[PDB]
Amino acid sequence: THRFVQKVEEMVQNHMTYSLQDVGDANWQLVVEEGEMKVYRREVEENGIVLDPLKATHAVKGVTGHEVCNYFWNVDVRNDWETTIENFHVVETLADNAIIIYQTHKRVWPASQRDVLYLSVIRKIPALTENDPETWIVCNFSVDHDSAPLNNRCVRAKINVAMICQTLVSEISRDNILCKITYVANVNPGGWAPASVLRAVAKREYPKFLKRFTSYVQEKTAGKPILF
Ligand SMILES: CC(C)(C)c1cc(-c2ccc(S(=O)(=O)CCO)cc2)cc([C@@H]2C[C@@H]2c2ccccn2)c1
Repeated sequence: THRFVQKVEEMVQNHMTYSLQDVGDANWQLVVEEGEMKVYRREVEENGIVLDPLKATHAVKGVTGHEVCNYFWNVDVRNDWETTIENFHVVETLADNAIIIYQTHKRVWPASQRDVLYLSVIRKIPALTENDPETWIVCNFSVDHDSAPLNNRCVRAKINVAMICQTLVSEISRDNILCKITYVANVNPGGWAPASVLRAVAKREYPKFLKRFTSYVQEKTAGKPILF
């Protein structure tokens, strides 16, 4: 019971209430569709800066949500799949399922480099009823911290990202399992950046990040006991 338990609970529950809802919803603009993966955005600017909420859904054969979330959360494999960061440092271990991370992102010309400081928590949400599936969720959201590094080259972004996973099973085989992912990211670039750049990056890099990440999960897990 670290100092962030109540805030974690609130971020997680807002995701379970809002992020999981189907989008039908003309609010969401469907931007990219490649097979199982659908990527939506809303066009939002605050103080002239692009904030466009991003939401993707995906269906990945042969993995569970527990697996997907472990791989997304576990800093030990962070460097194998991650293509967006130059460095990260674990600032603080809060619990066996919660840490605070500092990371610097690769520069995207011509915007300044960004850094981010966030709490990352992995959580299992038991089936609400015996009909409903259980859910595994990772939430990454920005927090303040006294041991925040000094990085004069970087503008501080703020993020609220969730990777939310439900598992369908049709002796259980990988052939028989399907992980349904909803992934959401609300990123505040934290100072001026060209609108066109942020939008092209999002539109090109989110589908790649997600197909790449999930392909890595399928690969790391294939022919290994199923961790439900
Ligand atoms: C533009 C866009 C795609 C919405 C964006 C997305 C991310 C982002 C953040 C976190 C995650 S994660 O899923 O929590 C995995 C651990 O990192 C994935 C992606 C970061 C930026 C950084 C703000 C900085 C930035 C600023 C200017 C140009 C390029 N990049 C911009």
